[PDB]
Amino acid sequence: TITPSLKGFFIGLLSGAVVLGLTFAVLIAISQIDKVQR
Amino acid sequence: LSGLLFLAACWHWVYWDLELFRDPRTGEPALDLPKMFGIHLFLAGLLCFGFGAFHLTGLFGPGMWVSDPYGLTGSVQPVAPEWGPDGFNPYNPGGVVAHHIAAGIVGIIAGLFHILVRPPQRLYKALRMGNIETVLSSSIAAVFFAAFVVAGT
Amino acid sequence: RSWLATSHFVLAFFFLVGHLWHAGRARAAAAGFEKGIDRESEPVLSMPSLD
Amino acid sequence: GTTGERPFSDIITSVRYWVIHSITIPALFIAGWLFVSTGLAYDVFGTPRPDSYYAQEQRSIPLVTDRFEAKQQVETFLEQLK
Amino acid sequence: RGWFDILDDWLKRDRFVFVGWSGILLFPCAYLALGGWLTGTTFVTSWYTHGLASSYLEGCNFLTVAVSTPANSMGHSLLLLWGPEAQGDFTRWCQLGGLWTFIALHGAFGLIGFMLRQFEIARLVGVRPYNAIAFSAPIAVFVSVFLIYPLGQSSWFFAPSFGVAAIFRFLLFFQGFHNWTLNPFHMMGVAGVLGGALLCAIHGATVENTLFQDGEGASTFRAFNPTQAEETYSMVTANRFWSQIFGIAFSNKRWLHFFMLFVPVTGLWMSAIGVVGLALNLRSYDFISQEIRAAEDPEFETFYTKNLLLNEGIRAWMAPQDQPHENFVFPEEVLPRGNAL
Amino acid sequence: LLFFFGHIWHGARTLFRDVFSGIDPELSPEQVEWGFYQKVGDVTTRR
Amino acid sequence: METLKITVYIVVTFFVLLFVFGFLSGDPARNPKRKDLE
Amino acid sequence: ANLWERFCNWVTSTDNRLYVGWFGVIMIPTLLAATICFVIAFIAAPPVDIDGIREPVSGSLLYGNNIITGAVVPSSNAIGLHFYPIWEAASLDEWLYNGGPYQLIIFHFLLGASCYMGRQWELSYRLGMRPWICVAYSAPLASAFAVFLIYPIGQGSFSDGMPLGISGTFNFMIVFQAEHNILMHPFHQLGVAGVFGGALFCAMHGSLVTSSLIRETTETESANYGYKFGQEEETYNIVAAHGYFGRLIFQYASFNNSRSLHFFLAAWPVVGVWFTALGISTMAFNLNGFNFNHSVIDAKGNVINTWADIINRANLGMEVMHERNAHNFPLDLA
Amino acid sequence: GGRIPLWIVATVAGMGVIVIVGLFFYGAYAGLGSSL
Amino acid sequence: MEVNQLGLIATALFVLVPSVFLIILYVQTESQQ
Amino acid sequence: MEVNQLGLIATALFVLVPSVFLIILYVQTESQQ
Amino acid sequence: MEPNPNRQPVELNRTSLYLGLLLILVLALLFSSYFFN
Amino acid sequence: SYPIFTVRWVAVHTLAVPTIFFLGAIAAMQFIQR
Amino acid sequence: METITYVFIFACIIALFFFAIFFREPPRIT
Amino acid sequence: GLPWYRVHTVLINDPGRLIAAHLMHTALVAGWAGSMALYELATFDPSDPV
Amino acid sequence: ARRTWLGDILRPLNSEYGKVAPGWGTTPLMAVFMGLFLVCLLIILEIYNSTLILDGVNVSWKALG
Ligand code: CLA
Ligand code: CLA
Ligand code: CLA
Ligand code: CLA
Ligand SMILES: CC(C)=CCC/C(C)=C/CC/C(C)=C/CC/C(C)=C/CC/C(C)=C\CC/C(C)=C/CC/C(C)=C/CC/C(C)=C/CC/C(C)=C/CC1=CC(=O)C(C)=C(C)C1=O
Ligand SMILES: CCCCCCCCCCCCCCCC(=O)OC[C@H](COP(=O)(O)OC[C@@H](O)CO)OC(=O)CCCCCCCCCCCCCCC
Ligand SMILES: CC1=C(/C=C/C(C)=C/C=C/C(C)=C/C=C/C=C(C)/C=C/C=C(C)/C=C/C2=C(C)CCCC2(C)C)C(C)(C)CCC1
Ligand SMILES: CC1=C(/C=C/C(C)=C/C=C/C(C)=C/C=C/C=C(C)/C=C/C=C(C)/C=C/C2=C(C)CCCC2(C)C)C(C)(C)CCC1
Ligand SMILES: CC1=C(/C=C/C(C)=C/C=C/C(C)=C/C=C/C=C(C)/C=C/C=C(C)/C=C/C2=C(C)CCCC2(C)C)C(C)(C)CCC1
Ligand SMILES: CCCCCCCCCCCCCCCCCC(=O)O
Ligand code: OEX
Ligand SMILES: [Cl-]
Ligand SMILES: [Cl-]
Repeated sequence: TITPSLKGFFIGLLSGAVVLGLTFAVLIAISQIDKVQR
Repeated sequence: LSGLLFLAACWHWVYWDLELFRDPRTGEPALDLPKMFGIHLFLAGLLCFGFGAFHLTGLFGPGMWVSDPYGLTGSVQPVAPEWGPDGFNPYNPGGVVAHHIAAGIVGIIAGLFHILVRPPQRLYKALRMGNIETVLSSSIAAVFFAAFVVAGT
Repeated sequence: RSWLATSHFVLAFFFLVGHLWHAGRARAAAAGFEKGIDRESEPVLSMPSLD
Repeated sequence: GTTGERPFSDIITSVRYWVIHSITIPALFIAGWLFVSTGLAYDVFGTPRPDSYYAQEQRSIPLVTDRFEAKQQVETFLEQLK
Repeated sequence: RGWFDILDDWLKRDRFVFVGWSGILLFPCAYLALGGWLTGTTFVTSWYTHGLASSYLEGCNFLTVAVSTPANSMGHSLLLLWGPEAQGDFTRWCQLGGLWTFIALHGAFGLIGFMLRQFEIARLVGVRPYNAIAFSAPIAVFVSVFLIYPLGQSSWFFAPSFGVAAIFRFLLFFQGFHNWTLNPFHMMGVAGVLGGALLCAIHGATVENTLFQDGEGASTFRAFNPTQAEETYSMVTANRFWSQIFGIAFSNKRWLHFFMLFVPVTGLWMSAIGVVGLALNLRSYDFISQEIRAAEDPEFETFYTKNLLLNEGIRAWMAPQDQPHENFVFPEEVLPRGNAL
Repeated sequence: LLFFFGHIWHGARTLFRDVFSGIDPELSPEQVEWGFYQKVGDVTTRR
Repeated sequence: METLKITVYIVVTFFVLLFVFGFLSGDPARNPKRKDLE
Repeated sequence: ANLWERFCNWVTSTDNRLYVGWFGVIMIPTLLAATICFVIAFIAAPPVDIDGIREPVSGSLLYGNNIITGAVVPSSNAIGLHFYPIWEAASLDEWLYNGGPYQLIIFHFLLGASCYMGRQWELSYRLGMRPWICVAYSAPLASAFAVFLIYPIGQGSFSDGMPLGISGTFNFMIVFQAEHNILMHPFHQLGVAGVFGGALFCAMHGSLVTSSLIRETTETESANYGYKFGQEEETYNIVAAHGYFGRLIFQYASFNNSRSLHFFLAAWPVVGVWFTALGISTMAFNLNGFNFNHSVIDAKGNVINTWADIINRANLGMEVMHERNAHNFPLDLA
Repeated sequence: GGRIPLWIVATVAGMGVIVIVGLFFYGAYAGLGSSL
Repeated sequence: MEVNQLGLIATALFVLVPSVFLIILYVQTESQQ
Repeated sequence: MEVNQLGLIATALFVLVPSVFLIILYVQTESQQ
Repeated sequence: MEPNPNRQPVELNRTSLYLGLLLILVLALLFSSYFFN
Repeated sequence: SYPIFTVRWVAVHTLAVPTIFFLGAIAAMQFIQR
Repeated sequence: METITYVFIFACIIALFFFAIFFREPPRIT
Repeated sequence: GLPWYRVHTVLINDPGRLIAAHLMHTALVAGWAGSMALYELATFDPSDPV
Repeated sequence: ARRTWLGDILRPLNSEYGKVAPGWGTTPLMAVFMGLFLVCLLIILEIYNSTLILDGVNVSWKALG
């Protein structure tokens, strides 16, 4: 049985996943665009 | 046990210079810490699983202390594992049995992995796995985590 | 009375700090070491050790 | 040594900086001012207005006393204000 | 190069504000803690959790605003925005005190991130990690006071509320209920803090008054060059001065500066240990011998017994409003009071 | 709590073993100068 | 008590006079660098 | 040389293990008197009627105190600001009952500590140093003056000076908060900034120098042996320390000038403590901390409490309980 | 670059900060939180 | 005063054990070549 | 049993003071060249 | 029995002795009141 | 030749923009009557 | 006993002061 | 020589003596457990669990 | 160095000092397992804390009957 608190836990887990994933995707994209010249 | 450990300590102190502690290739003292971790994890998992499956269950052992919600009729009883969601309820003793069974099995498997598979070079260098002090650091971390948990419970 | 007493205690104290500052500096400047210790004639280096 | 960003003094003594910010700074300040003067802050954060701390004849504080019913308790207090 | 290595390059670029891998944790968490404090102190009330006004919008000033702890009935709930208490309602979350746990948690993780920043920068520039090591004292204080103490008490309600006056109330509560001043761990903390201030002042002044003359200016600051190899002040003269004034003096600069690290750090750690004790009401409240003597002999009085009377007054007069969930009603006739006051 | 301090101390010793007795006497000022390297502490990124 | 009072007055006067006459005895010249300060 | 010339040379000699100097000629006897009387009183003095109501308070170890509770008790409120030397008493028994040791001790101590500051100046002059270490010392000394002399002068009695003991100090602090709301006074807030920041900067400076020590030793030796007393070269790399701290915050928030750095280290705590001393010395004349009691009111006129009102409840508890037998009238006016 | 002198910028900004703080103290004596 | 009896030995050992540790180390340092 | 209270500290010090004296002497002998 | 090559001499200089004795004695003075209670 | 938008720009503005907004809000609060 | 203990510790500290001042290891310039 | 706070670093590259030291610590801990249990048995009064 | 019977038996277990797998090896798998472990810890903490409330899971002494 999916209790309201279990639905809320899923919401929090997915929100954290989105936040972290967007942060890392943006960082990876920017690092690829603006590289260090060796 | 204390006396026996004292005698063994004397023996190892005097006969410190054992061939087992030397690298076969260079003759320098060396410990293969990754494989040591695998071995000790396998042993720990075996002991955890045995504690859960035999002692706490009463299959071969006394069980554990259990009581009613108002602490009026506590006694040592065998406890069966609780595999459902209530097994993660801290107040359900069956969860303790189930945890030690499952975590012990996981320890056995992961210990086999850490015995058989060498660390990635990236991690070996990052965590300085050639230096025993890295083990001291991470072990201290695990220990203070456990101490906080037991204080809380 | 409170306003006047507090204000002028503050002023009197900071002016004591001023006396100490400017008197010490005047002595040091008259003697010639208000800008620091001369490296080649450090007075303590010519004194006997305390022990 | 500097890391290549334009100097702050150079930026803040430049005409273009102030062309931009003589617009942006007042706009944000006015946005905050209006956020308060239109009363939207009260609604957003749930903060009582001066006339909404008590019922007319009430002197007891609306304290939350149940963990899992706290939302409903607050809503009941708000209704009792009416 | 692999994407991990490219990302490492970008994170460790030399720029006005260093980012680093630790930055990914530090900057969002520190920003959220600071922004939450400013937001709560500006707009958020404490009416439903404490019966208090606590924001500029309600009329408080910089000294009286706070982000107050959640209600005692919340227990030690994390009070997540999506949690079962607020249930995703932002306004109700704010009214229930979710901002306090929000600030405390994002701030704790921000402290972790900042210490990681100390480690990372030290490693990159090739210095030893002692600044990170010294930062352990602020972290120990924060953990002990804002997490362990409330976790040992009934709920987050009794943790310090994030505000000036709220912190003052925390001090006075600790005096009244814990007799915190009598605790030897707080005493060692006091020694560490005051001795650290003493060392700071005395060392600064000694350096500035044993400078060598390395220029013609009457303002002596321009006579130092960061790349110079020579000491800028006379250790020999400073040692002679303090030996003759105070009896002892430093003679080893490395020991001097390590001692400056050691004193305040150790003091703060000791205070943290004391607070861990107070989390369980494990107080240094009384001296049993003095209590036995005073109970039997009504002419025996010491500053210790006087302070106990003060504590009893604090408890009786502040509990009804400071602990509203208890519903204390103390009839006037039961309040402890001296003559005429 | 005390063991948290122990973790910090021994982890720092592990990661900074090479400077436990002090920093390089030859430490290049350019490695700490701002803007000299594109990447902090990587001489391969000299500008 | 009178003897104690007189003794204390004499002692204090002794030390204070030492202070005053000592600082009058050419104190500014007692430094390591420049004596003739007038 | 004549006898006086020889004596002056000895007094001002820079070769004495401990410098004497003309300030020292006053400092030594006064500090010895204060110390001897304090030790004897702390161990053996009988109870003292601090509040002048014939209710003696026991301060000494032999009369039932321990190290934490013991104290030399301030002189009786019946004496007020009157000068109470031994010879003003009919007997030592009366002197002790009325708390004369406190006056003897604090007066000799304040005079001796003033002379200690002067002695710092004087020896700096003899050694050819710059003169302002004594200025640094003026901060704690001002604090001592505030709690032992200024507050008693303002309040009209040495019985309100800080007791010479640990628990006595706590009593002084609590009553002070009850009567002046010192926590809400900006000068004490500046004092807290001064001492918290002093400790912070102490740790920061120590840690930065220790982190930038130059390698001169092996891992089996203390790094402290890498510095030799009196060596010409600097023992740490300030350039590296600046690189680290400037990247920790940002370049222009870090000192690259050691002289500026050490001046800041001196100035922060010293100024903070000056201001806190002034806080005590001005609350001595009853200019108290901020009072926001009932500042927030609703539309009808109901009082909306704030944390300041909670503070006020605590202060009321302290006020009603302190010196429980001494007040006969409704207002505590001093 | 340096079209508007930095001393002018600093003076004007300081005046603005002073005005804001002064208004806040005026509020201390008026409206909410004034005790009246 | 009715103090904890064990306080005397507690204090004595608290002082003596660490102090003697330090004294041992110092004297054996002094005696080294 | 109602023993002399001071017996504990008497015995402890009787053992510790001479023992530490001996230990100091022995260790500083061992450390000599 | 070949000697162990990992042995190292240990040291405590006089200043360290004085500092340690001060720490110990002051801690004793502080905690003795609580031990006696 | 300097870029306009950088990490420093982002940090500066994350602090500056809300600061002006909040200062406007508090200024407005000064004129609230009970 | 408690008074004796307190005073003993204090007297030890004062003796320590004496030795640390007058029997210190002398600073010696290189 | 080694400072007092580093004396036990002589074990870092000496696995056998590290095992010896760990054995000594384990022996001390086990001995403490036994001693504590015996003291508690000498002092415990089992006559009223209620 | 002394050879012993037990030492000879245990020899193989301490013969691969310094041996590593190339590059990243199993690091991604380790990362996945770490994420799962962290999520499990979060779930257990929320259960103990009453932030996650599940049917049939009563976090109280009354779980004893
Ligand atoms: C069906 C299988 C099963 C079941 C029923 C259980 C059942 C249980 N497990 Mg086990 N587990 C299993 C399989 C299983 N396990 C497997 C396969 C593994 C992998 C090896 C584990 C690994 C594991 C761990 C690592 C832990 C458990 C724990 C538990 C217990 C949770 C209740 C509790 O007291 O939490 C109490 C603990 C928590 C709620 C975790 C708190 C996390 C903290 C807050 C993180 C931060 C700590 C950090 C130091 C910061 C502190 C700062 C602070 C001072 C302010 C319970 C007996 C926990 C336990 O032993 O509890 C006593 C525990 O810690 N399990
Ligand atoms: C490094 C940055 C960082 C960190 C460490 C935290 C940490 C925290 N935040 Mg803060 N937060 C951040 C950034 C961060 N936040 C940002 C940028 C914002 C603005 C958007 C917020 C806004 C915010 C709010 C509004 C709240 C928090 C809260 C919290 C707490 C609970 C978080 C939680 O349970 O997540 C759990 C989530 C995870 C552990 C992520 C797991 C990710 C794995 C990979 C997911 C795996 C399964 C998943 C289903 C993937 C599916 C894939 C596929 C099926 C599609 C915690 C202290 C709460 C709080 O403070 O309560 C008082 C709260 O209410 N945060
Ligand atoms: C598993 C735990 C563990 C282990 C094995 C080590 C091992 C080590 N530590 Mg680490 N350490 C730990 C925990 C641990 N530490 C913790 C928890 C802390 C924080 C308190 C520290 C803080 C620390 C510092 C600051 C330093 C070390 C150092 C060292 C090394 C030398 C130690 C020595 O010679 O002491 C010799 C100690 C003595 C001769 C006397 C100590 C007396 C203590 C203070 C009081 C008595 C304690 C009592 C007898 C035992 C009760 C313990 C019980 C309650 C747990 C050694 C490798 C040193 C190092 O790295 O050297 C290079 C070093 O400088 N450690
Ligand atoms: C101030 C905190 C702090 C600091 C500065 C360090 C610093 C260090 N640690 Mg230690 N560590 C800590 C806490 C800390 N640790 C804690 C609490 C644990 C768990 C017991 C560990 C466990 C640990 C291990 C096992 C190891 C280290 C290692 C290290 C070193 C390498 C850096 C590293 O691994 O980062 C660790 C990274 C972090 C601490 C940041 C984690 C951020 C998390 C993922 C955010 C999670 C948010 C969460 C989901 C929000 C929801 C919770 C909410 C609902 C309550 C370095 C000396 C390594 C080492 O010594 O190598 C030589 C090593 O092997 N650490
Ligand atoms: C999840 C997601 C999105 C993550 C992505 C995050 C990300 C990567 C972001 C990119 C960067 C980004 C956009 C920026 C974030 C912007 C931003 C503002 C957010 C964080 C803001 C915030 C919460 C924090 C700001 C607060 C902050 C830490 C400031 C502290 C400033 C402060 C008061 C410093 C004290 C300065 C001071 C002068 C101290 C003196 C100390 C002292 C005396 C030192 C002694 C000393 C000094 C020397 O000098 C040397 C030499 C030596 C010897 C020495 O003794
Ligand atoms: C060289 C300095 C030596 C003196 C020591 C300084 C005493 C302490 C001063 C501290 C405050 C500094 C006042 C500036 C002292 C000073 O010299 O100012 C001048 C300085 C540089 O100014 P310019 O860019 O004009 O530089 C001209 C250059 O060409 C060379 O000077 O300006 C700044 O740094 C202010 C920018 C505020 C930056 C705000 C950024 C916010 C970012 C938030 C993220 C922060 C990082 C968080 C880390 C976790
Ligand atoms: C040889 C031998 C033997 C014998 C043995 C024995 C008899 C043993 C004993 C042992 C023991 C009998 C042990 C003991 C131990 C103990 C310990 C190890 C202790 C510890 C302690 C501590 C560590 C403490 C600490 C503290 C204090 C003091 C105070 C408070 C705080 C604390 C808790 C921290 C036998 C015949 C069997 C067999 C053969 C061989
Ligand atoms: C919480 C939260 C969040 C976040 C938020 C934030 C991030 C915010 C921020 C905010 C901010 C960021 C704000 C700010 C403000 C500021 C202010 C309000 C300021 C003030 C200032 C002042 C008042 C000052 C003054 C002065 C003086 C007095 C003197 C000197 C100068 C000066 C100017 C400094 C989110 C979204 C996630 C959602 C959930 C919840
Ligand atoms: C620069 C700077 C700054 C700022 C400053 C400021 C902001 C200032 C202002 C100032 C001012 C703003 C001033 C003013 C002045 C004025 C005056 C001085 C006036 C006078 C007047 C008079 C004398 C009058 C008289 C009269 C009478 C008596 C009667 C009727 C008629 C008349 C009105 C004519 C800062 C710190 C940020 C940074 C650094 C730089
Ligand atoms: C470790 C990184 C953590 C990041 C967490 C980011 C949190 C963002 C949360 C914003 C959405 C909140 C969900 C609101 C709806 C939930 C209502 C409910 O079902 O209970
Ligand atoms: O002597 Mn001590 O304390 Ca000053 O206020 Mn009134 O007099 Mn008593 O009463 Mn509150
Ligand atoms: Cl009182
Ligand atoms: Cl009266």
